[PDB]
Amino acid sequence: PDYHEDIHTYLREMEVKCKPKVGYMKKQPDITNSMRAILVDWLVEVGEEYKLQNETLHLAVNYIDRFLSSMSVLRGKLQLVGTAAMLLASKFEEIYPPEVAEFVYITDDTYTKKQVLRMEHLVLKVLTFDLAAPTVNQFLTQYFLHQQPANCKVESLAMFLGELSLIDADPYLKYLPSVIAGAAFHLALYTVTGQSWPESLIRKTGYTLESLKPCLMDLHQTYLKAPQHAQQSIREKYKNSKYHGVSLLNPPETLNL
Amino acid sequence: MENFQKVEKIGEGTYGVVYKARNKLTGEVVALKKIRLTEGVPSTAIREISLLKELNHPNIVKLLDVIHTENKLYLVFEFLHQDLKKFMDASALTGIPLPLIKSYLFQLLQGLAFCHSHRVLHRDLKPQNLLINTEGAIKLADFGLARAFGVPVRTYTVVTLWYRAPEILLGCKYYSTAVDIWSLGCIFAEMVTRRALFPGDSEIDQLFRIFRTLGTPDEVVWPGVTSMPDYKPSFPKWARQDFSKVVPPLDEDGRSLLSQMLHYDPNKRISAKAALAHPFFQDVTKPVPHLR
Ligand SMILES: CN(C)C[C@H](O)COc1ccc(Nc2nccc(-c3cnn4nc(N5CCOCC5)ccc34)n2)cc1
Repeated sequence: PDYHEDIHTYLREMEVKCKPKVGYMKKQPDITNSMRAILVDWLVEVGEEYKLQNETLHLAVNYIDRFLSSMSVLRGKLQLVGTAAMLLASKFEEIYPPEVAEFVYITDDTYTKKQVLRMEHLVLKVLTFDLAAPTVNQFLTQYFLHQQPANCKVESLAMFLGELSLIDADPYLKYLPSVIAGAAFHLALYTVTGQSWPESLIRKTGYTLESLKPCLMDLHQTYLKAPQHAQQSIREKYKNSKYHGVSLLNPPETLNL
Repeated sequence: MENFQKVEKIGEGTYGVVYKARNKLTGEVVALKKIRLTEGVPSTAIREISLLKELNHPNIVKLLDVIHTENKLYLVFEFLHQDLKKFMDASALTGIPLPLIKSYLFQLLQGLAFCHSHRVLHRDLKPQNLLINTEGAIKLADFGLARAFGVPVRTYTVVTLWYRAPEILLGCKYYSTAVDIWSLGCIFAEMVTRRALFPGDSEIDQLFRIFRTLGTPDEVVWPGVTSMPDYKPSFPKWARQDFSKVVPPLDEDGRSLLSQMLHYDPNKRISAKAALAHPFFQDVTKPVPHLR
C-alpha cells in the first residue's frame, strides 16, 4: 500500500543506473546479436529444466548484458559468462539455488567447476556486486496491480511478450524495462480483452500510449514473427497450460494506433 | 586488507567471523566480516552486499567497503559498540527508560520505512541484529536474510522462532513488509516488559503463545485464515487478553501503536511509514543510553 508508489519511483530511478550500453554489441569483436540470442534462449531452457523463477532469467540477462558492456569476450567463452550470470541470479533470487555441479553439468562439461566459480568471481567484480536490478518482470507485476479485475491470460501473455524481448538485443536494448513492460502489458491487454493502456497507469508511469508506440511497434512485430524465429524455447514454454497457452493466441493484425 | 589491525573478535557465524578492527592509516574503527570460501560466494553474502550498497540511511548499518580477494572475502562496516540484546540484559534490573524505548522504536521504524521504500524486506529483525551506540543511535544490521521484492518474495518450507509473524507460521506462500513490523512489535513490547513477548520453543508452541495473548484468529478478524495451509480446525480457541495486562507500563498511545503492529491480518497491519505519524511519537527525543 503506502510503499507501492515509492517502490515504483525507486525502480524507475534504478533502471537507468542498471541499463547496459545500448551499442555494446557493435564493439564486441567476436560475438554477434545472433550469438547472444542463442545464449539467452538456452538459459530459458535451463530455467525450465531446473524449474527456476522467471525473475532469475531476467536478472541473468541483465548481468550478461552489463558484463559484455565493458568486457570483450571470445565466442568460446560467451557461455561461461552466461552460466555464471545464471548462477549469480539463482543465488540472488531463488530460495534454494541449484548447486555449482548442476551449472557445470548443463554445459556438457565445456567448462570445469574451477572455471565457473572463477567466472562468478569475475562477474561479481565487473558488476561491482550490484545485483538487485529492475526487470521487465518487476515492472509488469507492478502494472498488474492496476487491473480491474486481474486477468490471468492478460498476465501470462504480457509475461510471454516481455520474455520474448530478452532474446533480440536488437531492438530491445533500445528500451528501458519500464517501457518494454508497458508495451507488453498494453499489447496483452489489447489482445485478450480489447482494452488499452489504462488511465491509472498513464498517471503512475507518466507514459502516454503515444510514447509507448515505438516500442509497441517493435514488440508487435516480434509477437507476429514469433513462430518463424530461430530461437523457440519461450514459445514452447508458453504453450504450456501453466501460462494459459498464450503463445498460441493469434496476434492482432494491426494495432489501430 | 593489509590496512586493518584486528582488535577483538565479536561474532560467530556460519558464513564467517566478525572482528572489531581499526584502519592503520586513517584510524577509523570498523567492523570486519570474514567469509570463508565449495559453492562459490555464499548467497547471503551476495544479498547482503548488494542490498546494503543501495540502502544509505542513518538507521541502517553502513557497509564501507568490500575487500574482494581470490581466497577470502571481507565486508567492512562502520563499527557500532553493542547490540540491543546486550543492552537489554544490562538493563534487566533498572530497565530501559521510556524516552529511550520511544527513541529506539522511532529510529528503527525509520530505517525500516527506508528499506520497504527501496523494496527490501529484512525478514530477521531481532535484538541481536539491531545495533546501538553511546549517542542514542540505533541501526538495522545483518542483512544476510534480507530480500528484494518488486517480485513478491516466496516463503520456504530462516527467521528466529520468537519474532516470527503468524502468517509465516500458518504457511503463507508469500512474505510482505508486514513481517518486519511484527518483529519490531515484539521488540517494542520486550523493551517495555523486560521479557520476550512470544518466547516459543517450537513452531506450534510459538503459534499458541501468540493465540493466548491476542486471541485465536477467526474469519471475522482475519479473512482467509482458516484456509491457510498450516491452519488446523482443532486449534484451541483462546480469548484476546487486555493489553494493559500484557504491557502494563505503556500509556494508551503505546498500547494503540503496539496493537496495530501486532495486528493479525498482514494487509491491515500498520506500515513503518504510517507508524511514524502515530500519536505515540508526538514528543519523541534522542536520549543517550548508559553502556558498560
Ligand atoms: C551476544 N554478544 C556476545 C554479542 C556481543 O555483545 C558483540 O555483539 C556485537 C555486535 C555488533 C558489533 N559491531 C558491529 N558494528 C557494525 C556492524 C556489525 C555487523 C555487521 N555484520 N554483522 N554480523 C553479525 N553477525 C550476526 C549473525 O551471526 C554472525 C555475526 C554481527 C554484527 C555485525 N557489527 C559489535 C559487537
